[PDB]
Amino acid sequence: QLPADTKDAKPLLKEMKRGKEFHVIFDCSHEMAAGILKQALAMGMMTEYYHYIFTTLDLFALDVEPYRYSGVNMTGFRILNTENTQVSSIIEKWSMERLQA
Amino acid sequence: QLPADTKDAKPLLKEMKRGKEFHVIFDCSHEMAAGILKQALAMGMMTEYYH
Repeated sequence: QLPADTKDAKPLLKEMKRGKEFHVIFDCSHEMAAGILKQALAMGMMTEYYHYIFTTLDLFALDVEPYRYSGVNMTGFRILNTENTQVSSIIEKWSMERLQA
Repeated sequence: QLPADTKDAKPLLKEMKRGKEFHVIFDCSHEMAAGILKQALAMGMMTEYYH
């Protein structure tokens, strides 16, 4: 279980690494995925060995860049149908009004 | 040999990782050491393996 605070992530990952858990499933609002991935990097774990999975259905949202050359696999799940033209159009339109926040 | 700019580092480190060169000596004014180490990190080239 992830402890209460996000930045307490350290021991848990540390135990996982010591125990040599070479697969992981997550389940949490991607907002938690950000914290857990930053730890998973700074703890020197993003190596093509480990191979995460996410059930949080918004994996696409995360900034995949600073991890992408490392070589881990982050199979996820997305439903918002980016494939269709009109869907993407409406995404963009809503985006042009989304950024007022 | 490191190329002209530092951020150019990526191909070289790619070769080091591919051939599995598990040790290194560097040499640079540390200002180069910083960028080369950052690349060393984001390349998945910074673990308890290497030294």
